[PDB]
Amino acid sequence: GEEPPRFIKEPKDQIGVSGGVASFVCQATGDPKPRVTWNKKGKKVNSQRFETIEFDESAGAVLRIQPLRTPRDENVYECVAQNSVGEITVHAKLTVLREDQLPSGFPNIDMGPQLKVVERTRTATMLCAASGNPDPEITWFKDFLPVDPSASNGRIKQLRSGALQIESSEETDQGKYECVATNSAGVRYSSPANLYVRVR
Ligand SMILES: [Cl-]
Ligand code: NA
Repeated sequence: GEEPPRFIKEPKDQIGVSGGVASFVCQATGDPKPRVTWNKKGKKVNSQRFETIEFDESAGAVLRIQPLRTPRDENVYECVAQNSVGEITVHAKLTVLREDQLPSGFPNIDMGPQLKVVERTRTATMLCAASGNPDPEITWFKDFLPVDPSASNGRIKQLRSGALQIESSEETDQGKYECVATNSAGVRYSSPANLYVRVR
C-alpha cells in the first residue's frame, strides 16, 4: 500500500509584468497521499507578497506573487512533494518585466471583468477581452485558485469569447475573480472583480 509521490500538475516558467501577478500551480499524488510545499533555495516561501494557497488536502499548492517586483522576484522556485516513501522536486522560473520593456506582443487586457451582481439561480457572465501576439489563451482564477470549467459538472463554462459564465449562481459562487491572458511572450492579470449574489 505504498507509492512514491509524482507530480500530476507541474508548474511552468512564467514571464510577468512589474506590478502584476504570477501564480505557479503544483500538485502531486502518491500513497500515502503527499503534501506539496513551495520553497526558494531550500527555504520555505512565505512573505507579504509571496502567499501560498493549499488545496486538495495540501497535495496541491498555488504560489501567488503580487505585486511583482523586478529584479527582486526573478528566481527559480521549487515545489517539493513528499510522502513517507519519497520526496521529489520540480522547478519553476519567474521572470519580471518592467512595463517599459514589454515586447510588442505581450498580452494585454482590452476589457477586464467588472463587479458582478446576480440574483441567486440566475446566469452570470463575466467578460474578458484580451489582445496579444500570438492571441493569448484565457484562464480564470477565483479567490487566488484556478477555475476549472470542465471539472465543474456543468456549473461553470468558459465561452469562446474568453468570458466566464456561472450557469445557476449560488452563494458559493461569490468571490474574487481574475482573468489571465497568457501567450509565448508572457502573462497578464486583469484587475479583480467581485461577484455578489442577492436573494431570490
Ligand atoms: Cl464583465
Ligand atoms: Na503554473
